[PDB]
Amino acid sequence: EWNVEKFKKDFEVNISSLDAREANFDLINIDTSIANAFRRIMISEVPSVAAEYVYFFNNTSVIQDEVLAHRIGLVPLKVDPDMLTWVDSNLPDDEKFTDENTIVLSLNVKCTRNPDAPKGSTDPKELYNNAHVYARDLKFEPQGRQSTTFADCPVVPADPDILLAKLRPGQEISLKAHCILGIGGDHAKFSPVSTASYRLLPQINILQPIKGESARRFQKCFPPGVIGIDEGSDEAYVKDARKDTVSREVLRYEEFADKVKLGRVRNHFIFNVESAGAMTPEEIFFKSVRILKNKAEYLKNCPI
Amino acid sequence: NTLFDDIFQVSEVDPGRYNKVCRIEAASTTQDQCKLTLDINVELFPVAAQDSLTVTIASSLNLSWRPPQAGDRSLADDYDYVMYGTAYKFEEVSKDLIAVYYSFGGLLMRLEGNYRNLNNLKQENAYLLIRR
Amino acid sequence: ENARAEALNLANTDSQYLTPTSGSPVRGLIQDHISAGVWLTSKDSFFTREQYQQYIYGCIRPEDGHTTRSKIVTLPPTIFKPYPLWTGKQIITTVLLNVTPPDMPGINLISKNKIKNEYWGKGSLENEVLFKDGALLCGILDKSQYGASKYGIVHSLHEVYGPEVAAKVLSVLGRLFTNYITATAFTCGMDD
Amino acid sequence: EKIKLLTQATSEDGTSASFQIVEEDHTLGNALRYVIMKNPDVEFCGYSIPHPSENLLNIRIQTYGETTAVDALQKGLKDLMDLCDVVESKFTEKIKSM
Amino acid sequence: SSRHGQKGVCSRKWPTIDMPFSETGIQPDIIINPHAFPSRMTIGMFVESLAGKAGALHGIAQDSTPWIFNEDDTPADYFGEQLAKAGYNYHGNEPMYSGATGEELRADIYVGVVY
Amino acid sequence: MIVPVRCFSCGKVVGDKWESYLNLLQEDELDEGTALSRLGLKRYCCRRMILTHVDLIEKFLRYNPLEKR
Amino acid sequence: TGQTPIVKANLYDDYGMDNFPNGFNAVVAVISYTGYDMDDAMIINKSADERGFGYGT
Amino acid sequence: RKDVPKVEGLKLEHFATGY
Ligand SMILES: [Zn+2]
Repeated sequence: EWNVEKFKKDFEVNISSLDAREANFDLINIDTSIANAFRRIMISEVPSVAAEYVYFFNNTSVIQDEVLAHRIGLVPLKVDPDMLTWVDSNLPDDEKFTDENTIVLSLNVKCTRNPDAPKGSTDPKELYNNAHVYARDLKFEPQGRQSTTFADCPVVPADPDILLAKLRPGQEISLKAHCILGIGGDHAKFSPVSTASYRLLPQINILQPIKGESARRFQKCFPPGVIGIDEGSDEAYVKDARKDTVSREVLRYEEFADKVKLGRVRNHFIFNVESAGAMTPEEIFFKSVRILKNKAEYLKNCPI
Repeated sequence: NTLFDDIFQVSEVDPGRYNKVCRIEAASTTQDQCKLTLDINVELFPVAAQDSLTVTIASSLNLSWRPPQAGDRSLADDYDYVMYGTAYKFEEVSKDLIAVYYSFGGLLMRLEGNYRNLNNLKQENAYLLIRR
Repeated sequence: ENARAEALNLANTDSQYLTPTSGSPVRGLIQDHISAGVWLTSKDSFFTREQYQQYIYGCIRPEDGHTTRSKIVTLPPTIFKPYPLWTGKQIITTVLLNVTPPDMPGINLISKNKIKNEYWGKGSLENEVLFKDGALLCGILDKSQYGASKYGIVHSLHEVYGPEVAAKVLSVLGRLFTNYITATAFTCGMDD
Repeated sequence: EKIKLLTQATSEDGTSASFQIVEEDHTLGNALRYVIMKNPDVEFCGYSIPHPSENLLNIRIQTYGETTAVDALQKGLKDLMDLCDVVESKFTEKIKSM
Repeated sequence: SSRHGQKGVCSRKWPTIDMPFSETGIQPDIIINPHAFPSRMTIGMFVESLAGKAGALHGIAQDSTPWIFNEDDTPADYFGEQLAKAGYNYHGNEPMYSGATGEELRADIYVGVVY
Repeated sequence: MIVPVRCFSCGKVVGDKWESYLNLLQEDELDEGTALSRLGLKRYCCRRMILTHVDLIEKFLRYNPLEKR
Repeated sequence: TGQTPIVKANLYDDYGMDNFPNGFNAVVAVISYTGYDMDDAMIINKSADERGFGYGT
Repeated sequence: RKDVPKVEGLKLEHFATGY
């Protein structure tokens, strides 16, 4: 029998590491049916903020308007998604946006040749002014009430060194970008994770003793610390299994044909989450779990 | 109730090009002319050559299908490996010999022996139970 | 309405199973489904209760009318102990049992297939297909059974249950071998 | 609206039904199917996606005859919710520990 | 198309979560059916995917002018040694998992980068 | 034409690393692999996006309609 | 957005083809997984398509 | 015939997640 308590007794989590961008952890004694649900929800269901509507006023660069708006949308924005609400696509496009669901970005820039460029100089930054348009150039225009709600933390790109465009003197770019909430299911730009995925814990069943110098080459057919040499007798054993990338170099030699079987632990998922920059991977996982729970709760409360 | 029972001495376990299933050639230790071929998945009931198996073919297990629930008894509790299939052929090898072919969801058993003690096996859904 | 009824009954695709040129069949699954079938219907294929029920429902879906019983019916597992283990030929059998109408027996076919016995080991009989009251007992389902082969299973299902049932069989077999190829994918590489 | 019971598959005894859920996919389907199969009372559970290009999910529940399929679905939903709650709580514990 | 006459129309734009994912977290941008090869017999695409994966790993480029490899210095052996010395599989296979259900696929998938 | 904002396969933002890759290549005598490793690109899906970028926009820019030549 | 090939002939550079890139490097899986690519069709990752993979005007 | 020259300075560029 399976019960809530019979799962809660055996389920355990090991947070191997955690930065503000990447968190590598474990889910043990859970089924792939749920680990994959978590992975899918993280990749394509956690809301985020990216530029959606772009209002070009003047553009003369080599980059055409569609490509420029595409890049501006693709730029991740360090905004906490909870700070703003969702947009009603049924409403007219005049009143479809407000100050609590849309963040406004602007990019007004004109290139001009620098008169102080030394003779023989070929560096574009020396020759021209604003020859490069960076994501940091996207100013934030707080509107209405959001001027004091976002005062605690201004809106900036996650990576302000993204090369949005290049200019030459005379050429200018002027636009406004509207950033709304969205999920990676609609467009890949809204996905908060660079990539979230798991991998079954490798399992290395050593069938027979591998004493001798055969252990030296046996360990040599693995990542550096996967296998250790026993201190007392010259036997081989598995130090760490997470360290193994499953490359099967062992099976490539006729020596270990009947000395080891490589398998996996189907209840042991080594999750790996990297954030785009708007949120932290622990919060990404928390959001995914809350999303699955609230989806099931919505189905419960749905009259039939 | 049972329909056949014997003790077999496995001669060869042949893997072929498979992972889980293997081919067992077992000779009976009770009859001079009874032998056996059977396909079992050795991931669940691993078998080596020169072993001993208690093979029993039963018409049923009671003493449609449904996973066991707390408080159930059945004939299978006396045996480690029990397959369910059906018979599809009855070949007479010669006079006073007969071969009966069983197929357990594609797993094939060819049980051969004298007609005198195989005369209880007929074209029905019959269980097969094995014990060490 | 006249041309509607023409295209539904006279020119419809269900009626074009065999070419008038020589009477050989002209419809069948092609490549990915063929290799998926060879994998699903081998002796090494075993499926737990969840895998078996999921495959069967995914390829049948009684809400559209593939089933002829208003309720999906399954088979006892091939292996009872240590834990239940249905096989792939039982997947084939359950699919046939759910598409083939009741109040009628199953196909008794004895055919062959392209893959010989020497390619499965010793003493193998996997080249000999065998049906018996609608249950696959031997042999792998090959190009000889769905495809441009006479006297295979879809052809015989045609000959016995009409053209519409063979239409449903090809459709459901396509769904089964598709949902199975995503679960356990098929590849090829330099090691082959 | 969101959840739909296909009247072409519901029976008089109610022990076998089919549900059409919009805006769902493998993500909810597979987890719900596993959890519902954890109920010993149900005899058949599976999920069917009619077409990958439409947001439709089909769930089939046939019970053994003590509970209706609708309440089997309700139990599966509640069990999935509790599973998510315990996963979240253990994750928060390991976050505080760290 | 690839640079080996392997044309084919884009059938469907598969969602990323539904795409199979590997142990390294990457999801291919192109899925090519394995049945394209047995009849066309473009083994060059296989060896190119091998070499492209190895080059993208090591941060190098490999020449592919014909007739540099011969019956002894096999390109498979060459680029396989290069692939093994970066931790990956000598045959270019990668353990991948199904993104639809979640379970691992039956065999190692053959992946690489091709132009 | 110009460096892509994100990696195609995973989505790791590689649009802010082209200038740094060029600097590590020019100033230091780094190999491309060493420079990409020191840039934070581990998956070869992300490595290829900077290893193989061509940057045709610089060639495009030499044809400026709005400046006398 | 074109790219230079990782694997290329020596004469690719001699004729200066890098001035006119023709294709993109892509991660290609030789896999029967979809069912939507059997005869000659191929499957394109949707996320890659939303990220500018194989875009043109 | 001179065999295709093996590249040098080749090291493990791939490591399992979290390492
Ligand atoms: Zn990448």
